Amino acid sequence: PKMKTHRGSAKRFKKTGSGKLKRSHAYTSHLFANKSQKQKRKLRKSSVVSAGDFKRIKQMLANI
Amino acid sequence: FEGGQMPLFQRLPKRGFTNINRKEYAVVNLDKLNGFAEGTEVTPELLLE
Amino acid sequence: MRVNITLACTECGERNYISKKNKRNNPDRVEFKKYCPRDKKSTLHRET
RNA sequence: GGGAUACUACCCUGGCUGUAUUGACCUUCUAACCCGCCGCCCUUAUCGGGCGGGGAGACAGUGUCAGGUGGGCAGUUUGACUGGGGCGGUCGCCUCCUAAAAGGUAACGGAGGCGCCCAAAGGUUCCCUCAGAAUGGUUGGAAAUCAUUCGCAGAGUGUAAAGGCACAAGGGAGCUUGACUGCGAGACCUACAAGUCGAGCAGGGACGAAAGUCGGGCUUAGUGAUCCGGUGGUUCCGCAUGGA
RNA sequence: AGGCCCAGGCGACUGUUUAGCAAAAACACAGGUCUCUGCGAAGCCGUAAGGCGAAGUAUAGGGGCUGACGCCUGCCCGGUG
RNA sequence: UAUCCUUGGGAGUCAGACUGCGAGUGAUAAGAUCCGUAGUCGAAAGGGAAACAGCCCAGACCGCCAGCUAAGGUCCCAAAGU
RNA sequence: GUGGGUAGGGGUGAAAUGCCAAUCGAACCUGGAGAUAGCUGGUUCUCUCCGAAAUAGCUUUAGGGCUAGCCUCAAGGUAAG
RNA sequence: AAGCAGAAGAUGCGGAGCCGCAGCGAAAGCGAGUCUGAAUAGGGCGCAUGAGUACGUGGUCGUAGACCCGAAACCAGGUGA
RNA sequence: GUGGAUCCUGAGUACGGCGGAACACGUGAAAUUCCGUCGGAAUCCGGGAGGACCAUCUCCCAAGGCUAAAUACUCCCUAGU
RNA sequence: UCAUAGGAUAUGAGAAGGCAGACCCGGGGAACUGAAACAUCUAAGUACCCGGAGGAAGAGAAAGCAAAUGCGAUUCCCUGAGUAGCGGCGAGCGAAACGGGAUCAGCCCAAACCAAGAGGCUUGCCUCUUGGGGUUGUAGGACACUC
Repeated sequence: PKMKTHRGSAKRFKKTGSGKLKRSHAYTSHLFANKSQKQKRKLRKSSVVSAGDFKRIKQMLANI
Repeated sequence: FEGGQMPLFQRLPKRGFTNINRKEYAVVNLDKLNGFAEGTEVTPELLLE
Repeated sequence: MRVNITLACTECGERNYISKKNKRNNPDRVEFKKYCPRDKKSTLHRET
């Protein structure tokens, strides 16, 4: 059996150049009146999965 | 699975869509054009051959 | 007690600002002069 | 008195009669459906099934849908720490001590607080200064309000503790909304997720003449993932095309 | 081929039951009481045809409770049914 | 003195214990519990303390009928000074 | 005594959770089925080199798991240590 | 590759397909730049510091019972008074 | 083969409501196929589809049947590996 | 005692039952397990039970696929692709068309209309069996002109 990808993570991560992963940010769904503006605008931008989580994850996103 | 700790993909939100209409164009840069001779006609079919 | 207020503007409808207010202390519909991005200038803002 | 509306034909000021449809109360019958009613026959048969009589009767039953009831029955759940479990208490965040003069450091170790509040208790500009005590003065004092003198901070600093604050971060006055948008060199902390600071840049401000300050509170608490759904804007996509 | 007597609980009694730890004060019991059911009774088995009830008819059946017999069986319908 | 960083492959580990010293809780009780720091055991045999994991001295690549020694000891058991 | 009936999300039961082929809080046999088992036990030839941890965080988590720390191997950077 | 020839073979044919050589943005799209942003500012992302593919061994992972034995128990179908 | 006044081209059928099933598609933006109940057309100027739906455009004519080969599988039998 | 039920007689290489524990259709149809609990989901339309036939069965000639100087029955294999999607958007589930290969068969009805016979008559509104009458979408066939 050819191995199934994981759709829940395929809907959330993108494989950039040089093999890293592009991820969104948490804490951006429905609580915004309470957080300061600075953390909100930093939170709008995207980030990249760290090394240990990548070491765990790499297998589960093998097929882009 | 990380011991019942609510995993990373769950902690992370979802991103945008994809469309059925997606025209990925066949890339070629100018350096590949130097292989063909001077004064020649190039067409996608000749690119294929 | 404090209620969230979403600010709006007449000189352009699309507005975004979230603030807090006391219904004892400001029962009346508050106004504030602020900088809208899309009007690219400082405008006067009501709330909804 | 305002338009007294006196010879289109107004809507009816809303009234009812006669015509074609719909619900309950009504009585009937064939005529459905039923008869563990009777006579005959199929047939030496208390099965059923043909006729006839009768009784019921558009009810019932049955089919589909819907609501209620329903441990009669089925699948399951009922947390963890724990000086054995149960019972008690606790579960997140903030402050101090424990903490061994960097940071960190446990226990069902020792003490408190938080799930807010503030259209000003902000931002700028400008100006001051406490608490307490002594002495006089009435209603009036143990202290209400004045006057003098002493008075480093004992008083405040929205709120718990700690740190710091009188060149104010304490108090008073005017103006105003920077409790702005796009950011952000770098830096701390951290398993990750997170959290925190940040010069400076751009646009447009506020205060002040200016230098300059301002991306909330004097700092540290005053708060929650994702999915899903609502609302507003969109120069995005929208299954042949154009829309939705 | 009976030991007996005097008292007291408990259960009226003969009876039945945990084969293979418990024969008992446990269950049954006659009696009492409440309740449902007018006969294609109710209730039960089965999806249903069929049945049991019953080739019976409120002096009969079904269920609950109490348990011979004697004397009795008080108050409360706020709650639940 | 030479071990440090980055990346990648592959792990096991989440019950620790004791002895010092510095604290808690406890009754400044425990071979108690829970911390910081150091060592040993863990995963380390040999000599000493009678025997003994954590105490003291000291690290086993093998062989030798070689010497010097650390802790400890030298009347004998039992090696060395009555 | 004999001949029959009642079958396990059942039957029976003068009612104990009894009995239903020495088995009963759900009989026996086969199949799903090599059920699953964060748990216990076991895991087979040799030498050489290096050589741990029993910590923090989070977890319906506490004897489990993941990341970080600690180990090994390889390639770089080389001299930062 | 499937497939077609070929000693169950090798090998021949078979370019459909697959992966790289270009990324950036959710996308329209743009392009060694792209996105965000009003910005020719800043920032993020591979820039510029050009090797992958195919196959074999080995290590590891996934899905299969996947390292070996072990339940109590569940369901379906039958067999017994 | 031409012409095309007139007639026929599968009725309780498509389709819809309600409650379900199958389509990878768990009611969702839910097309499409089928089941049960109830309702219920069109007839060539007619109908159906093109993943809600509507207009244009394209394709097609349901509610009638039959149909070999490439396919699956070995209790067997023959000859081999 | 209209006439049917029913009854009686005769004719029937007619059916039943078994089978290969395989393969295919239907009808009916679980739980353990996974989700580190669990009900949605998964296991799985699996096992199992029933019915039926075949040596293969089903499917099959477009109310299709698709969006172009377009293909033209099904089926099956590679590819598409673990992609698009679905999903307490969890666990997991998961396609199709285009392309390449094996194979290659396309046909027959009902309706219109005509002919007779089939009677009811309310003189074609319907018989029933033949043949013409025919299977069709930039429509075809009946209908008047053709071997």
